[PDB]
Amino acid sequence: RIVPVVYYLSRNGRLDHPHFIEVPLSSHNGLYLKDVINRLNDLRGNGMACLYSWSSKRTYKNGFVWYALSDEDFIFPVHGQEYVLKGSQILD
Repeated sequence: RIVPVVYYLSRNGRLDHPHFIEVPLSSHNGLYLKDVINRLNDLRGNGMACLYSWSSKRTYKNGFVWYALSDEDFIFPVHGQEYVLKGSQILD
């Protein structure tokens, strides 16, 4: 199965529209960050996703919070099986 993922890249402060990709699932009850990163590696090259620290949008108080993810972490959806991530440019 494949799931829809929207991601926002943030450099100075997200000077750009989000991207939409379809991500192949490794397990049928859940998406892991590694699944997203594998798909980006295929589309954008191995050198892209490692430039960013990844978060997923999650409900918090009266809005949302960007919840920091590791490669091995499970990603929870927001709203209706909707997956929204943010890659924040690593500054080193």
